[PDB]
Amino acid sequence: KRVDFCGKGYHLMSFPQSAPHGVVFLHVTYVPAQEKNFTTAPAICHDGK
Amino acid sequence: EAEVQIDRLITGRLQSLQTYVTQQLIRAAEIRASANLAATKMSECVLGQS
Repeated sequence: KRVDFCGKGYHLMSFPQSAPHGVVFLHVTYVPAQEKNFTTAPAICHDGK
Repeated sequence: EAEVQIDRLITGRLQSLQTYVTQQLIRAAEIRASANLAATKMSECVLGQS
């Protein structure tokens, strides 16, 4: 859950692999795209509530 | 005998230089540890929530 600890973006899962004198991590990460604009609002009033 | 005197001076100065180099290495290692901690704090607390 800590950001940027494993990969760049949201984290899903990982796989390790060996090396001659170390380890190699493969991270699977999720990244959004294709945004829009829209118009927002904080709350909706109805019947005074 | 100039060579004897020069040998004395060289060995003394070289020993002092080696001591200084070792102390610098230790201090640099400590600073590297602190820099890693600072980088982790900056990456985790600024760009998100802890």
